[PDB]
Amino acid sequence: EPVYLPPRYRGRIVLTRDPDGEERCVACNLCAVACPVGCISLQKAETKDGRWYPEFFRINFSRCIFCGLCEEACPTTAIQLTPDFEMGEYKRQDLVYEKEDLLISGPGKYPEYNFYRMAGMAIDGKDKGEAENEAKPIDVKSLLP
Amino acid sequence: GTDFLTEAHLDLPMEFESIGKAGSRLGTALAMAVDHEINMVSLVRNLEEFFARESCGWCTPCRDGLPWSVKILRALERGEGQPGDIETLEQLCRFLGPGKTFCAHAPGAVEPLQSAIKYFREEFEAGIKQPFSNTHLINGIQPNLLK
Amino acid sequence: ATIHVDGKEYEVNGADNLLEACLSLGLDIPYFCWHPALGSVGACRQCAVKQYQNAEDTRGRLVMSCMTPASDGTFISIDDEEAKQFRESVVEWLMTNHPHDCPVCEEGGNCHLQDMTVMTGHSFRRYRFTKRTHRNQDLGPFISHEMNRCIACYRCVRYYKDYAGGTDLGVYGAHDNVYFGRPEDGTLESEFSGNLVEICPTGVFTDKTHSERYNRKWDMQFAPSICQQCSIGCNISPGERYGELRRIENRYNGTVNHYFLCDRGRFGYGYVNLKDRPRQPVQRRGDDFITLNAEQAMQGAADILRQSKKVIGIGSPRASVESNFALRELVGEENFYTGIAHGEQERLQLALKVLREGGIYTPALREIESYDAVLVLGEDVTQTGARVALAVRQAVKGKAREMAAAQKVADWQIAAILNIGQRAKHPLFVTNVDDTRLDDIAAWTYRAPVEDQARLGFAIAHALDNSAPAVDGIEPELQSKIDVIVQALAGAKKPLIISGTNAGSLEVIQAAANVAKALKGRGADVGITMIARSVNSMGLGIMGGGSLEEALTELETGRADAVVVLENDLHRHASATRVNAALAKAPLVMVVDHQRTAIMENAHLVLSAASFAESDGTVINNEGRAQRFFQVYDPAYYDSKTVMLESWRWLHSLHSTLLSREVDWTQLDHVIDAVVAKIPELAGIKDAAPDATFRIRGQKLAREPHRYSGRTAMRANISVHEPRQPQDIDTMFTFSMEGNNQPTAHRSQVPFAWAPGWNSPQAWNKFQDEVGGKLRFGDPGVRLFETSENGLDYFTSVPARFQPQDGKWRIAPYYHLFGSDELSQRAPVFQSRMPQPYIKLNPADAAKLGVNAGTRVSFSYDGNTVTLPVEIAEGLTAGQVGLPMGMSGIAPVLAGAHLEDLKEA
Amino acid sequence: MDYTLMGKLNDMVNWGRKNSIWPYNFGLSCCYVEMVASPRQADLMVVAGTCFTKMAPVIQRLYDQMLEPKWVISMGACANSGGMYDIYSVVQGVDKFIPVDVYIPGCPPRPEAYMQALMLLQESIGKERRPLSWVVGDQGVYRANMQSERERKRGERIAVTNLRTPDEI
Amino acid sequence: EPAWQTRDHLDDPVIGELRNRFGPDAFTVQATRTGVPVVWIKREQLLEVGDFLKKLPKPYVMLFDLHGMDERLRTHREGLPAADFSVFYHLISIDRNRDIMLKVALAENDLHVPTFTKLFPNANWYERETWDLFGITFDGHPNLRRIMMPQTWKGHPLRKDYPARATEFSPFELTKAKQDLEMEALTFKPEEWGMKRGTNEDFMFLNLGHGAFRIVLQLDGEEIVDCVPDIGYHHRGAEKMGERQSWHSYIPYTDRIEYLGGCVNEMPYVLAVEKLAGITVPDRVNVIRVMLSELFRINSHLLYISTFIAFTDRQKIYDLVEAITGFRMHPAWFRIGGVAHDLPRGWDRLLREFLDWMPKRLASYEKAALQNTILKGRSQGVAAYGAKEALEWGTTGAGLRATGIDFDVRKARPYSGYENFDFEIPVGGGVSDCYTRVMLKVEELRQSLRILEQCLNNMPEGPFKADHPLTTPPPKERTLQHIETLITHFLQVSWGPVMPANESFQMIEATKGINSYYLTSDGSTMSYRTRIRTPSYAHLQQIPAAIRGSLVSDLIVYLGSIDFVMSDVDR
Ligand code: SF4
Ligand code: SF4
Ligand code: SF4
Ligand code: SF4
Ligand code: SF4
Ligand code: SF4
Ligand code: SF4
Ligand code: FES
Ligand SMILES: [Ca+2]
Repeated sequence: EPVYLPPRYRGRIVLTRDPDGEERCVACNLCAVACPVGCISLQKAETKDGRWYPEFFRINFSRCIFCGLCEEACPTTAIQLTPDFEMGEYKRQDLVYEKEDLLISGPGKYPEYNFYRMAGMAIDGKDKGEAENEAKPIDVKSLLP
Repeated sequence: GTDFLTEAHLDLPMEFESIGKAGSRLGTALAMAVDHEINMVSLVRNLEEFFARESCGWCTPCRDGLPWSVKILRALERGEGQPGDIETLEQLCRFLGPGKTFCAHAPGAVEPLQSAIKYFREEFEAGIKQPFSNTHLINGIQPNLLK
Repeated sequence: ATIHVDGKEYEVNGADNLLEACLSLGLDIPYFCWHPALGSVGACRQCAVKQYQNAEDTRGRLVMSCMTPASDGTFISIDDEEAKQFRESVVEWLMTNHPHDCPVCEEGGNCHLQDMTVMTGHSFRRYRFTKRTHRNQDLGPFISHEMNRCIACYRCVRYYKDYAGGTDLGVYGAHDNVYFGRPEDGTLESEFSGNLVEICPTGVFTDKTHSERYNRKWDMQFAPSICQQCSIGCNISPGERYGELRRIENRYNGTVNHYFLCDRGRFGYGYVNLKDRPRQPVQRRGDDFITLNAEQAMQGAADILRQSKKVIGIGSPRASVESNFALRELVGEENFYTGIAHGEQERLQLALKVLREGGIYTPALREIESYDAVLVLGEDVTQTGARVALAVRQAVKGKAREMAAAQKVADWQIAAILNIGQRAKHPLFVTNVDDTRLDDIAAWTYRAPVEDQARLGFAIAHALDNSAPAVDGIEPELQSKIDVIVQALAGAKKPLIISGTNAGSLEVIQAAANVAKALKGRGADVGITMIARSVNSMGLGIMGGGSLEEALTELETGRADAVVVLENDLHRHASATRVNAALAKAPLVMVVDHQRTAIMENAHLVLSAASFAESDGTVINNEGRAQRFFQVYDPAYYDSKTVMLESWRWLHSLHSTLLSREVDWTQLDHVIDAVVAKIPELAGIKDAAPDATFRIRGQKLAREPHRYSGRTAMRANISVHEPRQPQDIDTMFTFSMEGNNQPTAHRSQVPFAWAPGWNSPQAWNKFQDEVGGKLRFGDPGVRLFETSENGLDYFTSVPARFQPQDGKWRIAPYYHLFGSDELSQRAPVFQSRMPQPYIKLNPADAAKLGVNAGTRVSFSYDGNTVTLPVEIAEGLTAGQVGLPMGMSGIAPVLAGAHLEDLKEA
Repeated sequence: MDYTLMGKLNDMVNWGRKNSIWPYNFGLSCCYVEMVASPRQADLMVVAGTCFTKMAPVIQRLYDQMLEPKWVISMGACANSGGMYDIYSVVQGVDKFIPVDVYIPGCPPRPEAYMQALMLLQESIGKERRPLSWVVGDQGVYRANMQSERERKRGERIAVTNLRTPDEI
Repeated sequence: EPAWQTRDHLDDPVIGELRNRFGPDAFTVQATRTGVPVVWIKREQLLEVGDFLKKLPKPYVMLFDLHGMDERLRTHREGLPAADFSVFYHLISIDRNRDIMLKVALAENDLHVPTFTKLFPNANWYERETWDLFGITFDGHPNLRRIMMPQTWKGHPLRKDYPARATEFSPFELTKAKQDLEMEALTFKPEEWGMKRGTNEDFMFLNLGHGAFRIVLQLDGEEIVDCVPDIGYHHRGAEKMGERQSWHSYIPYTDRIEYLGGCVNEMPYVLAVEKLAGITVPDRVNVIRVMLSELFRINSHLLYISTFIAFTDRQKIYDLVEAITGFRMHPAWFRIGGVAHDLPRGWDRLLREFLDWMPKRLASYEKAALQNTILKGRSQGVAAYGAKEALEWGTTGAGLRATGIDFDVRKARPYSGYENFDFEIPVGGGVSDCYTRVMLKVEELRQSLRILEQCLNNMPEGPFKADHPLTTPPPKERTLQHIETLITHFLQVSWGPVMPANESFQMIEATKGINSYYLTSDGSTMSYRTRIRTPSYAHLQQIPAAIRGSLVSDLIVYLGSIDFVMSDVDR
């Protein structure tokens, strides 16, 4: 029979996407510093609209203890531990998963959270004042006191 | 910028010390009369809107605490007040007193609010109708249910 | 003075305010609007403590500790519940409008607002309403603007306007819509605008150059280093990640550059990350370029150098003391040439003789701020020695400081000081070939050719002391202005004379020495400052050697058949045609360098030297201070085939292979011992930093913070096996976090400032004996020479007045902070900031030529015709033509030379 | 596929070595207690635990006592790389001193991950070429460069869209 | 006056007794958050103070712990004697239900202390480990050799100037060590192991192999005359790792010590960190932590009882633990100020199914163990010790209570709201043999099931994390929504939470005895010192004193009867 795993199971690590389809990771490096083993490496890059994203994102899975501290430290719910354990390899170098080996085509366990809808930094499709609990920018030259 | 006084304080002489002992100050000695048809929450809301938009922006408590009191008073005037709003107004009054801010604009701003909460508290408590919430539900995360 | 904080008795300075006195004691009070270099204004209301009337008082009163003097017998409480509640309320008020931005904010992990939010214990939000938002501005290529993150602490405007003297940053608006920025989009115009990224406690002003390749502070590998972009020797903390230099932070030195850098030093580091740098030794054989490792490169170079009859070596002021000494030992003392021209060397040696034989104290950069009158002769300080210009601005504001001190106003109450001293200021007299950036605060600016500037200096010295040689032919109005200068300088208690080698005139240096001697003879506490050109110009002057013209003569006559060029492009100090001909004649050229220069096409062997980021060494300040720079990172940690050694290591192993046919990769301390044994006037460089056996209770000093991440993944794409940690045998620092960086550790070299609870640049407070003072166990660096017991004699070589001769055009040097320095102008971010090459003309000369503003003229220098567009310079004088020094094709050696065949192209 | 240093019976030999694997489970640390013959008889060594420096010689000696053909399966992050113990007393990986044929990430891995590793080892054994006899033929072992399991399983992993929320059991 | 408040314990009667005996200027009382009176003693009075505490009317009978501390980099030593190193001695009075800590300050050039083995025999291994890891010599010790590292090891790893991270691997040193293991029996000198009379032509030396460890046996025929066990083959450097991780990121390392324990191992560490942080956790956190610790205690007891003589009960426990925490063996689920997540919706059904299925298994295990006559003949009377031997060797848990001493931490010194649960502490007669220990483990299993039933019946509704600002990490929904919570989360997971400089101590009843964490903060985001006292160390040290004159098979039965794992021994 197939093995049953609870939804909270700490298996294979993925990077997820927001409901708009873009990757959730803003390359803030909180998961890498929170990793007690030090097996996450990434670089911040920025698109033309100003959206932060990981230029590369690699996890050394020969080193990972599947403790879930990176997922706990993620402020965008990008990095997630999923119910999957079949990860054996022939070469240890093939246990280094790059970004194309981690980025799934959906939101994972957090289906609706979008960090960029909360952040005040402007990107494409979200001007200043268009985030949650944000007022429109009042110009300093405006006539109202 | 002066504290509200009631009918019982109408018999006091218009001196500095006599009105200072009553919980107010003589000020410019030009008094303003408020009739029963005026809601005190709306009146204090108008006062605090004036004091908040006439801030100079130099110091933190006036610049960032008068607008919070203004938004609380707008919520209470629309009936959208939540628990902890009156306590927030009271601690804004306590922390915008003399010496806490850079100049005397903010103590004079919080004197009407303090006096109106002291006397006409029933209107301010009548403004509160909704349960307190500033956090929405995130689908995969169980909230920390504080007591 | 005695204060009682929470029932504990402390002895403080009564002239301090309570915030700085308590931060000096190790107590933690949150603060935003106060800065040690800016004073107290009481804006943010964060620093509240509870002051009691006496010991038997319990009610007390909340006071601002930054605005309260630390007078004797004061009673305060920091951990009082009312004070803690008020400080948490101030943090909450700041948090009401702050954007949800920390993951996508460059300030994260380095943010004073984050630190003070955590320090007050505020972590629960109860504000439910909207947040105000702001549009951003484009502030240029260096500073990124994000106005949402502002807490309106006014530090940026106070620094940029009141401290740095800038004019294009301000505060606009009102009640809670205060906006901090420029009146319109455009590049920030101050040369010191880059310090906004450390002055701003939030992420409003951020390092845009770092933001392109951003990494967090805990992920950096830091080292203490010295800025290589001019001669001031500001202490820096370069930090790298993934094999590339990521950022330059200010490293606090209480004696030199305390909190501030200039924009050249902060943003011109990008040449280190260039992809055309030599990363491996390359030997040219035929048309092929064979790549070698270190061993066979040393063997082949030693064989060819042993077969040659005479080998000469050409040093550079870019290279460190150890590198130039190693080249001097390899080729011999008599065959070693300083890589600078003969006139440049003459001016540099005269400046050295004035500094270490003139009997007049040369101040450190921090000490410049305490002088009462400044005369600047010929040196465009803001474009060549910028931090001296910032210190001169502080020295000028010293008069308002004195006037406020006469009214018993405290030293830290900056607003009262600026109100008392409205526009009164100490006298500043600047002299240049055109207008300077110091003219806004200068009492007088003299725009004249360098002969006339020298004549003005000689006339001032004669008017102060009649034993000085007199000047014949001074106009009466110029004589009246000279008398104004003399009355301002003679009445000053501490006059300061600043000059340097960038004017291209020996007579300007002689005139400045004469003025300083005349003021010394009158009993004044006079100081003299010399601005050199490059990071180790003074060290190369102390070491000595022949000029570049003598080396080119040796190559062209055939007496030398092998030349070793150390870190020198040779086109900035001599004509490119002559250098190319001499290097093409020589049958062996060996270039030891870290940048791809134009002489490597003639080079038979290129040794891939390390830059300052990948090397250790000693450089000598313009004031004669020996300072060590330590290696930031191992270049071979990520690319295993990189052979990028220190220049002294290359040359020492080459000398060892020349003698005993065995390579010898030595140690830095061995080379320093060789320097102090052979050159006795460089013996002070031993005490600049402790040797490689120095330990703090047995452990080394860490280069990276404790929370350095990716230890088992950063190289995992190359190989899943984690490599050996690179071993540092040269210095006391380790290439790991397994080391010490405690604020109380007994050392002077601090790679970066971090304390628990203090992740921002405010962590430097923990590393100081008093906040804004020196480092706790002394600032690093040692003065090589002391003040001479007896001074020099008066220079009697008074030059004649400038005469515009027809057909000739005297080249007036124009310096640029972005472009004149060689390596910094190779940096990509400077190319956007670099001004277009304009040839500056007088209106009368342009009318004589028929030339308008913007048309292209062609001029021939050294038989080479080059074409530039014309900019009209009203401040220039007739018969002079203005050229931008150090740009593409215009060598700084052209300053003072004449020009031929200036005509419209 | 590439190989790194008369046909039907060689395939039969590979099939016999594949379907007959006698493991020697080395205890070492907690990976074995998650999972819970002489080394002369065993042909598979399953190292599952932290490689301490004081018993790296024990591992090396018990590996040298085994007889060819021999295969090594390393279970868990400690045996793969040292895991969370980058520390003075721990060898950073089993493959520092003995060659490893299959690696399993985890801390500890599940027992069915050990079954999956056995399946992978069976495929690797079935697609390898070894000398038939010690007197006739080439005396070289040709390991086959298998396609990595993450390149093979990339499509079905990246195709994952939604997962169950962690609020349930 | 909270339970985490800094106290000097000057009102403790032992302080007055020491003051009346030695004088007021003979010791320095340090105010800590350990909950224990800490007194700094001169080195020349250490044996006098120890022998005085041995002879009190309610005497201090057990040396709970003894270790060292490198004080050179510690910058917050206000009210402390001048020390480069220090040695601490944690002593417990069971009759007084109290404990005291004695601290001896040592200068770096004179790192020797008088031995404590004449007063307390477990000081032998404790002082050997202190010499091995800190370089502190104990004068008068019989065999002061290394116990964690090999004998040919350079330096002392717990010193601050010793590098923590793994050095470069050397195949040559591995081949040399394998050569030494090849010729170890050939050149076995019976003096580098503390033995004597090595080869009466009848003494034979044996090397042997719940974890793997080697014990050297001296045999007269079939009888054991002397034995020394060689430990340290499972040394992971967990304390050195404690100095290299932040307070938050060290929690998985707490899990991996005593890998049968899981949350039981997490509990004393997070309780000591919360003492340092000034955190009082709410009641729901207490009940969640108690429930998970009792589930893991049941799992460990089932494994001990089964391996003494099985799988389905442990599978159900691991299924419930995997549902709650996401992982079976090493949950890493306790947090500073709470737990990682709330309980998943549906945990009631799983716990109810587990509790409605376990009493039948309880009856089965009682029939299989207590009523088995062959087991009652095989396990009774072999390697039995009384209360005097249990006290002097630091024996805790089932052995100590099998000697009749009613000392359980959950009742004597209650923690995590254990005083709100109704349960019994089983004690035995005066004899602690194998059968009495197995009986006590079965009765403890029944009482843990009672505790789980009470956890299920009234589970409090409320927060799973404390309201404190030092709760690490903050609640996740407020982190994703609120900026000040985001700031707190950002700084806590990256630089680390800042614990103010203090010392804290928490002792708990683990699955095999008393497990304790002693934490020293120097005001930073990492621990200055993390000392882990584990029961298996003291239980392994007692073995040579209980099999003098027994057989090798009796040694095997004794090893099976003592609940210990080697990761707990070596940490
Ligand atoms: S699960 Fe733990 S070990 Fe694995 S990458 Fe995340 S933080 Fe690191
Ligand atoms: S913590 Fe999350 S958003 Fe930040 S770098 Fe890691 S995966 Fe990306
Ligand atoms: S209280 Fe006064 S100084 Fe402060 S912001 Fe308001 S108006 Fe300005
Ligand atoms: S300025 Fe500081 S508090 Fe604000 S978003 Fe950036 S890191 Fe966070
Ligand atoms: S931009 Fe920065 S420095 Fe200027 S007021 Fe705002 S927070 Fe302060
Ligand atoms: S003044 Fe000179 S030394 Fe200082 S930062 Fe600028 S270029 Fe560097
Ligand atoms: S990988 Fe994890 S479970 Fe396995 S031995 Fe190492 S610490 Fe134990
Ligand atoms: S630091 Fe004192 S009010 Fe800002
Ligand atoms: Ca070096």
